[PDB]
Amino acid sequence: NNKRWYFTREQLENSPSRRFGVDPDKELSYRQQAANLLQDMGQRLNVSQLTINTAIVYMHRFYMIQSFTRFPGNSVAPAALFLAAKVEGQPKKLEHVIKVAHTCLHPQESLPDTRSEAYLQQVQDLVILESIILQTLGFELTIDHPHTHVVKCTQLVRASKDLAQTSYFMATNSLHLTTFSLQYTPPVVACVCIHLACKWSNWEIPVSTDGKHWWEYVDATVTLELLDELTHELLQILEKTPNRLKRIWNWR
Amino acid sequence: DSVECPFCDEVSKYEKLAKIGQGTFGEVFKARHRKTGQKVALKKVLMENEKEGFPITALREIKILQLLKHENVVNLIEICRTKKGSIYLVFDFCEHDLAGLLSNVLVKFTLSEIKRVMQMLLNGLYYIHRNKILHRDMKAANVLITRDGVLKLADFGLARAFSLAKNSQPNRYTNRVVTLWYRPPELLLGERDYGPPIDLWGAGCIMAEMWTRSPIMQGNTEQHQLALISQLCGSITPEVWPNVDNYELYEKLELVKGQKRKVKDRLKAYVRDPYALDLIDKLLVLDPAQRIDSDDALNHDFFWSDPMPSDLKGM
Ligand SMILES: OC[C@H]1O[C@@H](n2cnc3cc(Cl)c(Cl)cc32)[C@H](O)[C@@H]1O
Repeated sequence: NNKRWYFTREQLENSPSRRFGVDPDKELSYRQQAANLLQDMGQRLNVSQLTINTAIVYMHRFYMIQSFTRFPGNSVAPAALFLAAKVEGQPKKLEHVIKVAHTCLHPQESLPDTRSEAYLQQVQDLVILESIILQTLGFELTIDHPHTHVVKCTQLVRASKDLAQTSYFMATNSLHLTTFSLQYTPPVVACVCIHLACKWSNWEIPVSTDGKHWWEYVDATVTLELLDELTHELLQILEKTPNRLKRIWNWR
Repeated sequence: DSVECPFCDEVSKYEKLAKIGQGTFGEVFKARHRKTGQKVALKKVLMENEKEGFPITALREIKILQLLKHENVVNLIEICRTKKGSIYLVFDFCEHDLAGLLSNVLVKFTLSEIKRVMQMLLNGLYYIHRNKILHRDMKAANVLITRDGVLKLADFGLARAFSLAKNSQPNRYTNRVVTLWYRPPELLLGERDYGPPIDLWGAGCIMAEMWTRSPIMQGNTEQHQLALISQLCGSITPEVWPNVDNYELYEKLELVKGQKRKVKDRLKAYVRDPYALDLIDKLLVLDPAQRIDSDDALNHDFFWSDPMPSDLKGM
């Protein structure tokens, strides 16, 4: 059912990777790396952030079933992006995704000869891994795109242009930097991102004309207590990520 | 060694029985679950050449089947693998299709049964169109029926999603869709901004095929077809079909000039009920945006007259 790709704290603790020697902390960065590689390749291949996000989720879900010790993120990400792009209506050719993967991962080395057996096998390899990704995901590739949720919550609080841009930024970074999307529904994540965005922007969302808090209009299950914990975790990771907070930092 | 695979079962859990995917396309097997005897259909994913990985059009089909969950739409149960490697789409099996029944002369439909068939068919079109999907391959062959008399639209291998076309940019959808005989005029004239109406036309050709037991407009090519259509619906003109001129292929395809609408008439001999005739007529309309839709088609007096739609047991 619709609880299959959602996990508990304890489940996240006992990941496939954990059972193979990988610390929580190491694994979390493995995802962050793969997510970077995705973002980098996606930008160079000129696909949408939506497509890249889809890939990142394929990546996250994938590693709740497989371990980084068997499948290195550098091999899985290109395959995941190659898949995401077809799924989302922006197919990139297999050669092209391989060229771009290569430059990203070896900015020095030169692309082999398409004629080579070396190259021909890395083509077979990507196609194989796309296959393993498909199987691992149980062929369930329709993702609930999280941006649109955020947009509707900023509209729902007549947010400034700036307050929405900041929200969108939290939103995107949470996907790269946390496993929130494996733990909480897209509606909730967006509340998290809008809450943190308000705090950062020192913006106060007025209580309802009733007394109801803004988030109750989005996901009944959302309690302030929760937002505070999630926005805390997100912010800690942000503070650890060089130059990132600089992008939304008021300088005037 | 081996990779964990919790959510994709090996197709060997089903026991193949017999090729049923005729037209020689798809490679479809009837099969039986080795534990419960439950029957299913296995549609193997072609893969002929496919030099771009898992076929994009298969991903499309699998997306659409997963989104469409409804009593009148075929039902994808799961997708299965092999261990080159193969991928099978697994459906709930359905004993009959409407082509098989319409050709077999041992089979006969009371007016009311027909009514039910149309009702189910139109209901399913309502559902898919509501979900922003075009079937794009309506033909009796793709209309199944179960033992218990439930009709289901199937084979979404050509299906695609469609969008509300505003922002001053008409869509560019594939034109050469839908079998020739059940293809509508819009597509022959090379339309690329088409919608739900192209399926409704199919549904027409099928309404009549319920009495004539035979696809009512058989054509050799797109040109023989388009004439044969006009030799039933009238001549294509801005008068009958506003702005039909703008299609490059209109006058640029030697369309027969002199033809008046002979649809009710050429069909009276087969279908007696004047209500059925009227519906068939409002479905075989030339101008898409003048052709009847699934909603209105269902509220048509046809479905609310004696005899009332009856369940199906005559099969
Ligand atoms: O590949 C398209 C052709 O194969 C058969 N077919 C396709 N999907 C199917 C699903 C089921 Cl449950 C059945 Cl019984 C037949 C199917 C249909 O008979 C159709 O004509």
